Amino acid sequence: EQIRQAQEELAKIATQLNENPEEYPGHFKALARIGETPILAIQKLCIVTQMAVYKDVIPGYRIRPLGEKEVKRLRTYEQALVAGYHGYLKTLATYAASSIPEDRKGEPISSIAFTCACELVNAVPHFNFRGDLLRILVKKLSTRKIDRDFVKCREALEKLFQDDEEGNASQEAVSLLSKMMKAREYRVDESVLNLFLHLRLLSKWEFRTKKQRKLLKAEKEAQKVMEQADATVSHEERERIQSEILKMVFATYFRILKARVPHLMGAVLEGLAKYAHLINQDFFGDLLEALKDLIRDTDRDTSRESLLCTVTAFALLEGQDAHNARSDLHLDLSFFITNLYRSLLSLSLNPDLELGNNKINLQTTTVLLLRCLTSVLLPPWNIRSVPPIRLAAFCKQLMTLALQVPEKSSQAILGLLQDVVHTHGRKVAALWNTEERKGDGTYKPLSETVEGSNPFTTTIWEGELLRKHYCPKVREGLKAMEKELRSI
Amino acid sequence: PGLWEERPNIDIITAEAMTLAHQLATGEKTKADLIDEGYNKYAFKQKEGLPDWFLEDEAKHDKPIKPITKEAAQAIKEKLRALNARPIKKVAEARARRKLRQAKKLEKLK
Amino acid sequence: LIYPLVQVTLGAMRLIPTAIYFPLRFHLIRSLLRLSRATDTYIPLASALLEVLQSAEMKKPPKSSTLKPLDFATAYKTPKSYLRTRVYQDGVGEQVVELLSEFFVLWSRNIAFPEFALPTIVALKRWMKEMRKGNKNAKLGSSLVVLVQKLEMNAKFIEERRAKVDFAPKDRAQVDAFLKDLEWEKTPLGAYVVAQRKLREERKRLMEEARREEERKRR
Amino acid sequence: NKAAEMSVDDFFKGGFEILS
Amino acid sequence: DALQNLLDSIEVPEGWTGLTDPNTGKPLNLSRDELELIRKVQQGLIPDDV
RNA sequence: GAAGCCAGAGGAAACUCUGGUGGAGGCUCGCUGACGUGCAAGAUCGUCAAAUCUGAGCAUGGGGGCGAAAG
Repeated sequence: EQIRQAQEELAKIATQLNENPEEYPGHFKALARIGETPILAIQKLCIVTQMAVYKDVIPGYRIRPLGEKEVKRLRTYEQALVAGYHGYLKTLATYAASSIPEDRKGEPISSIAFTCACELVNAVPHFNFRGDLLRILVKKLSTRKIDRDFVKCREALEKLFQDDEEGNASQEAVSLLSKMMKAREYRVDESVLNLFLHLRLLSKWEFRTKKQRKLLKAEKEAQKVMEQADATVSHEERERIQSEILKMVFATYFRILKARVPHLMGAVLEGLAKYAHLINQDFFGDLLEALKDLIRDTDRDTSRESLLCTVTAFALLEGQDAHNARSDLHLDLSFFITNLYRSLLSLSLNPDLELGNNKINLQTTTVLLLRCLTSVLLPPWNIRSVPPIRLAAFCKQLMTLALQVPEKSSQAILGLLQDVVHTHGRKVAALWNTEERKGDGTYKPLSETVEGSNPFTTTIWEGELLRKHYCPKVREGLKAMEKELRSI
Repeated sequence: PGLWEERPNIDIITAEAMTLAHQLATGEKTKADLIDEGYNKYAFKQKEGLPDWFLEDEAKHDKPIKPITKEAAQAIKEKLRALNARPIKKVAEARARRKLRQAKKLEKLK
Repeated sequence: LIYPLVQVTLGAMRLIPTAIYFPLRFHLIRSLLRLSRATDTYIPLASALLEVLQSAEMKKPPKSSTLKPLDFATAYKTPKSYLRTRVYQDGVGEQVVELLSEFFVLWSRNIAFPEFALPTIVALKRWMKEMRKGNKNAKLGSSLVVLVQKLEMNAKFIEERRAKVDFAPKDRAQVDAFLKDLEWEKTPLGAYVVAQRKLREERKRLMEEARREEERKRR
Repeated sequence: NKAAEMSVDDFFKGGFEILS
Repeated sequence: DALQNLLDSIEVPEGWTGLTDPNTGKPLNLSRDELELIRKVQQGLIPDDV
């Protein structure tokens, strides 16, 4: 039919453009004209064929507008190519913005256009009108309606972020995403924020005549000096692009934090924990007191926010560079430790503990609590330097919490104390041997400070209740913990 | 199978401009004084009909000289400082490099 | 087989925690507590009780009405009339006071009672300060203040009689022989709970024989 | 070790131990 | 707010000067008209209107 | 004295062994300190010099502290 006639036309066009590109300059316009037809089958076919032809003809460089025989051949061919590519992008925009719903005969033109756009992003980022291409991608990743096309465009942007080695495409994509989120007032679905996490820039004797030999020598020295200059300018340009992208990313993170979007704080804190070592130093301190201010605002849902910020601070300080910076930078986590200590009881009586590769963005408050307690009691660095008073106070309060929390959370806490006693031992054995109980002072449960509560003046009595707890799992947890206590 | 987008932004990146900004911010000279000093010999000079070579020749040889203040210079440097200018890793490795330089100096002295 | 059985009861009250469905939660918590008393198994329920306390109905000032006290032996749901009524507020406060009473008298001798109760005391004191910074229900206020005082007294009592017990981790004869020789009326919380058992009984036969006279008068 | 094995987010599903 | 200070450090305000107002402890900023006047003084094209 | 090449004896092949050809080697012969990392009360790993000889011609780098370098 007309469909087969169109297929023959497109086949001729594509074959001619693959074989001899220069000799055929107007067949881009021929594709546009044949795609102008109003029947859906030929529109799908022409869009796919245009995808293929631009994919295999776009050069590895951009071209300048001429403005103002072989040379004129190339100029005409390149001008036709860019005009055609602009036309293809406009048509892709219109079809992608066109209404998806139709009668069911396969993938609609909307999904086909989205696939074409994703392939263009993945294949030709360097070429012109990357702005229009990425604008279509962002207009799709700005709707809060998870779809197959939505996940395709997320995958395309993630692939671009993890494959960009120069940085300009990544910069422009980040700028578009940032402006989109600011315009939508941060009503996005946290996937566009995880894209920032996925960013990569933030991580045979051929005879030669006498004449030829001297030339190839000359271009040898020329390419040597060019490689040197190229390396230096590449370093400088990468640094500048990284600076700009970091500026935009941290700006959007800080604005989301200041707006307190309930469903994005985890992702924002993960990004902060990931990139605070790549941002400056006084700014690292500023983020520490920013987390302090978030804790205080939550003090004046809320429990999860406070635990998220505590995990963020502890991970930030658990980074290697921050750990070596500690003394010089005055990075003290005493506030976070005391806040966790004072909030343990409220979290223990909270009824929503279990109402739920990431290291910060964790969906369950008890998981957050184990991350906090692991960072405090069992830090990766200076594990044999932890204050015994801190260890004992947290052990006592954690036994009380294990008494007063749901079964699986209790089993988690009990295993954490099992590991704590295995690791430290003699520092806390006095908490179970009553004849080593200290006699200087009385235990103060409702204390404001960990040291204020004298932890070595009390004994762990919670076993006589947790042993008759109804959960066999927590029962063998106590059995193993007491076994380690006896095998010290 | 089956073959949200909807006035100029003045930015001071220049030491002389930030010096005048400081002078306006402080009660040193006022708005009326700025207009009065703006009617100087450089005022009423054409720019619209002129070729680029002529304009650049004047731009390179006709910049009025004004004192710069250390405060304005520091403010410009702070504003144009990169966000990744002083990472912990780079500060630590610069300190390590200077410590190595001192150790090598001592060994040469030995 | 108690474990599976409990799991289901926890899930049953956690399916939806709504003030409409408080009575069902109260009934299943009573079931769990009576199971705990007959067996020797610990059932965490202070979380559920503190939830119903820091739920919506028991904080905002109530609404004036004139209805009949809900019979918390025949309810699966609460009528739309009882949404903000002082009658409903008093009924739920009395039920909470009761359930806490049986819980904390039911575990009134374990050598870790203060370690088991202290979170409940601090939560109740926080709620009391919040509501006297709420409603105006002085009846519930006084009932909870006397409850928390008696809980603190029982915890202290455990302090003095446990201060002289040896509990090395390889020798626990004294803690295994701690308090078998004392009965559930000597403890201050035992006296508390038996006294309000007597008070609950007097109110119950009050209402029962009373409704009998109204029935006879109507007849 | 064991603490990490429980701090895995997949350990708090809520499956009843009668569907073994 | 610490977050607001962080935003300011990332993207400095338009009228940022690095000084502190003696009248009020907050940092002092240039207004739209003041920035326009600084522009006019620096370029010289139209020092005064009309 | 290794790659590589040649014969033969076993192994389905891959390979093992013997007898050889081959003459590449950061291989031999003639007459330590300074540091860095350490995650404890010091273990370990890494970096820095000792740089074919010689006649006649020729060029360059030099101090300190500050700073991320640019300066």
